Amino acid sequence: KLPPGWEKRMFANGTVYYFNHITNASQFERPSG
Ligand SMILES: *[C@@H]1O[C@H](CO)[C@@H](O)[C@H](O)[C@H]1NC(C)=O
Repeated sequence: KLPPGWEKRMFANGTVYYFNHITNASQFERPSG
């Protein structure tokens, strides 16, 4: 779903997440993408 400033990333060991590039917070909460 994602609050303001959260956008998609991935861990090289194989896991997708969403990262707040305004604070550096990281969570698995997924939007349409
Ligand atoms: C990959 O490493 C990250 C950071 O420790 C962790 O959050 C993620 O769950 C890991 N995924 C796998 C499949 O190893």
